[PDB]
Amino acid sequence: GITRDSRHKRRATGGKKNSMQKKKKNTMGRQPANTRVHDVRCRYGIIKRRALRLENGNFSWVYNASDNDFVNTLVKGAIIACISSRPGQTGSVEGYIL
Amino acid sequence: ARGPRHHLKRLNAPHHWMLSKLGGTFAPKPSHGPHGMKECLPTKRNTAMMIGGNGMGRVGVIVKREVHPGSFEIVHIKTFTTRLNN
Amino acid sequence: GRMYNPGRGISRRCIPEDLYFLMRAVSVRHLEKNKKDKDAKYHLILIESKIHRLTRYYKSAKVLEASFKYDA
Amino acid sequence: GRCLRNHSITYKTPKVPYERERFDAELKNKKHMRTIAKVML
Amino acid sequence: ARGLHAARKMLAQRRANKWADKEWKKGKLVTRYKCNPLGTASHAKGLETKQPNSGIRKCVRVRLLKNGKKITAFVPRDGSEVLISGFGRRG
Amino acid sequence: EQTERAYQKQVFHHYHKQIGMGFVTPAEAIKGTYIDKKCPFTSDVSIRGRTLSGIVKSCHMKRTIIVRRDYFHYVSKYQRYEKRHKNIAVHCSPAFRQLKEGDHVVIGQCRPLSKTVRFNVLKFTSRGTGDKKQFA
Amino acid sequence: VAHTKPRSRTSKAVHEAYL
Amino acid sequence: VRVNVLADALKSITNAEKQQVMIRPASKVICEFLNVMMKHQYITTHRSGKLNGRLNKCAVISPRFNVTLSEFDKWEANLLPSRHFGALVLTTSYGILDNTEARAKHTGGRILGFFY
RNA sequence: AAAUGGAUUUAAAUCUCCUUAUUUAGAGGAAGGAGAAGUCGUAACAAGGUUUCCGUAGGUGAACCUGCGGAAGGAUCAU
RNA sequence: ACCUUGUUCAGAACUUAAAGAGAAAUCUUGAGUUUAUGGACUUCAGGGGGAGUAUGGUCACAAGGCUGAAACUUAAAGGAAU
RNA sequence: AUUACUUUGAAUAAAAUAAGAAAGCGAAUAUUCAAGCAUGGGACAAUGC
RNA sequence: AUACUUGAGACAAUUCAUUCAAGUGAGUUAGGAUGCCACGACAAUUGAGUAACCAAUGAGAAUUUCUGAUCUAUCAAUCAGUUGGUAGUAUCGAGGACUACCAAGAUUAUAACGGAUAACGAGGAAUUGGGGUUCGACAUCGGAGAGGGAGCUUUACAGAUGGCUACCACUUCUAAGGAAGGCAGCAGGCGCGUAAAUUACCCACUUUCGAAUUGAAGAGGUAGUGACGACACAU
Ligand SMILES: NC[C@@H]1O[C@H](O[C@H]2[C@@H](O)[C@H](O[C@@H]3[C@@H](O)[C@H](N)C[C@H](N)[C@H]3O[C@H]3O[C@H](CO)[C@@H](O)[C@H](O)[C@H]3N)O[C@@H]2CO)[C@H](N)[C@@H](O)[C@@H]1O
Repeated sequence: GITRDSRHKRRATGGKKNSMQKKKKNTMGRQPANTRVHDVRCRYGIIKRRALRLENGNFSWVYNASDNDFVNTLVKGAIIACISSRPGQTGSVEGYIL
Repeated sequence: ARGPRHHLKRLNAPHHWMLSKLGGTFAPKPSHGPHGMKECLPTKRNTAMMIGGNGMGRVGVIVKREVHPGSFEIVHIKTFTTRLNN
Repeated sequence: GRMYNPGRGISRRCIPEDLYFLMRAVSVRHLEKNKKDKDAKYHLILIESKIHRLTRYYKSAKVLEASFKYDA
Repeated sequence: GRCLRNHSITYKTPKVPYERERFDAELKNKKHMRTIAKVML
Repeated sequence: ARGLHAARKMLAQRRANKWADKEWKKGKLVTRYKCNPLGTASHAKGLETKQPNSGIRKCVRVRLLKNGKKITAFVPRDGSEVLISGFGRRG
Repeated sequence: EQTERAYQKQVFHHYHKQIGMGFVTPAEAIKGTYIDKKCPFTSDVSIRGRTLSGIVKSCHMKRTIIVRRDYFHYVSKYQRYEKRHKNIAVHCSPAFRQLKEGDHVVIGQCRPLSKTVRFNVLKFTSRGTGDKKQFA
Repeated sequence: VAHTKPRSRTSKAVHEAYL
Repeated sequence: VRVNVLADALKSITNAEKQQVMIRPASKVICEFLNVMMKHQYITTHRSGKLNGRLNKCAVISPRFNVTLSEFDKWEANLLPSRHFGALVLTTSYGILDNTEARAKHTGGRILGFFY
């Protein structure tokens, strides 16, 4: 479904690119499972730990810089302490005390 | 290509394998291992040895070694010039 | 030869400001009372192009700062 | 291309079809290095 | 222009002047695909003289299978689906 | 510099490295307070093989400028050249402040930084003023 | 006198300046 | 307007020899062009100051085409009356020479003109 | 862990206005070209019998004619 | 000052040429210095018709101007001199 | 000071081209330009100083 | 069961926060240390097999830097995710690839944007005194496609179609309830057109795949038609 190639974008001059092929699997995108833990079989057989939702979290010693709407999704750099891991990729929430 | 290639064409085979152009449509594909496809075989192409460019098959001793931080470095041998990897 | 006329004079000294003196441009812009003088109007354009050629030259020589723009 | 085997032409017909000074001189049937010499000279 | 850096104009100048060529233009603009009864093809299957010569030229009218246009065709010899292939002069 | 929604921070936090083949880290890079993740000298972006130059065409973009290159294209038939130009967007770190339109800049190739930006300013030389002192 | 840097090092600029 | 002094100079020489000659503007290329034409014997004012039956025609070539060493054969075959008579004039990295020493100095460059 | 419900994503297929190419069209037509001997005139080529031609305007079965201004490619290199 | 002479420039021309050029008429202050082919730049032309016509675009109140084909047709059309 | 230019190299799939009855098979076999890299030169050039 | 698991003989690599820090033109870099999380063995294997990690194969795959394409102005202005910035998401991974906020930016007469092709590109071919003009689907390299789009599965690699799913358009069997299929693979039939061959045999060459020296291969070789062409050669 979601592709990540630049065959559908325009040029620096504003030109519209013309199709010469179809969507190829190497440009796969995936639906962003927002972390409000699953596993995804990525390319080359490695596994991605998709944390659908999660509440506990390791930390070491209320605001989203990107989208205020996210304020209770869990993303990197979110303030709750500031999350430092990628929960949607690694599958766990690791953060640090501000 | 959907995946890694397996067959090999006679024409596409490396030159120094000395394969003819009419013997057969295909050439033996070298398996992966300690030596590359174009650096192995399944002057006619300290003292050193040239394994790479035009100097392949030449023996001799180095005089000096210019270095260019941009791209590569050059080795001069008793005289002919070539890159380090050769 | 001459810049605009086809005359080719060679009057010269023989060794053994100018932009200011071309604004002639004001002294004919005379066109107020004589609105039918098409000879003056054609010669007004010629003198103006002399200014812009000199204006463009002095800027690149840094004689004039490049904000200069002669108007009426 | 069409074939891996090589081929060549072993003759060339003359430019002018009919010229008497050639019909007599040439008379089973009527079926390189000079330039090579030239290029080095 | 003749100077060493004026390769843009002479390249541009030649492209413009080529269109004056009657023979060259006929082979590039779109008439060999809509105005030529033969198209670009060699043959085509289908179904009184000038002032100082007197007589009658026997001829034939033919409707082409593909285009459908009607053309006048000569008969080859004395006393002589049809295949038609041009004449000595091209077009 | 903390004028955005996130607490901007450096890349190697505990910083200034130096670029490679015969370059000098500009003075403003060390003492400057600017936080730039794409700065060649104060980040983890490097300069690989290619290295070009040109004049700066536009200095309106935020932390980015446009370099213009002029060259020639020999044409076989006429044995003559024709003037040609190519414009490339180059990321410019705040380590250069006096940089303005019309200056000559040595650039280097880095990793893809945007849809069009793929290069980084390395060393700049100023020129005469083109009547408009337009800076980054 | 360098190989043929600013115009303050060129020959007739410096050899006049030397003069 | 006067674009090339060399072009004006050589046309002044040819018309005189066809009919001494005078060249009003003198450059660094005009004179040292003649030193080639004099070592082949063909020739005996604060403002860029101002013939023996042998010169046939001397002319310049419009824009000075860079000449490779391999390209020498094409230019001589075009601009020279034979393979033994004329002489090109080349401006190269080692001064203004002709097709003889520029073939021996092992260099190429731009072409000025010729003389038969 | 199967049927099934629901919400996203990607979206075939279809409908409505609008953007390029290819085709059918009669009153209504309107041009051009080609074909020995068909009509009406004399327009041009001689000063072609009103010198010719160009622009423009008007009239006229048709060539064309007339007015204004040019040109000689004029029938004057000349008082 | 006006007229008579010399000298050197600018301008409109004219006369001769056994020379140069051209197909020739002619040109010579170029239409010379061009197959011994290159001083700088711009514009235009590609057998004769169809045709400065159609379509399209645009300017004008209009007449019209500017830009401008193709189908098809034909062995000549044309130049200077005898 | 760069660039252009120029000289050498490096590096450069085969087939084919040319080359050491059409064919076939180890040629130094040389290409193969437009770019790009290194290099000796700075006469003619362009860019600011 | 070397299918699927648990289980022990005892680590390896992921994330995170801090710190010490030598190659390379160039790294808070390989690497070491501290605490945490995650994952967790070398088949409970068979007469060779297996897990995790490191390196090579790998100049390879994939993205990407620079330069280079035919005709057209009766195409002159074009672009709003458009150009950049921050922060996240998603990805094997860079990046407006995407989402939220911020800015007004990007290209163009050195031809942008748009239009046409009877346009797959290159190595090459035809012809040439030099210069050039025309062709290149088609041996080999790269690209793209499997009637048209689209969405997926499995895997190390596919947006696979001699795999699936739905729609459009067709093809086929049917006991009438239902059912499959994708020749632009090799032969071969129609239609089209001026214009193009056998419904042949075999893995013996070259090579590939497989639990493997054996099996298979319309790849490949052999045979058939074959005044496309080329070389020698009767009368
Ligand atoms: N070419 C188109 C135009 O034709 C016009 O006229 C055309 C006709 O009106 C003219 O006709 C001529 C006629 O003038 C003359 N007085 C008598 C002659 N018989 C006719 O002749 C014409 O028509 C006859 C009809 O049978 C044909 O056979 C003959 O071939 C043809 N030339 O001949 C021309 C050709 O058809 C103009 N004459 C001409 O200038 C213009 O170009």
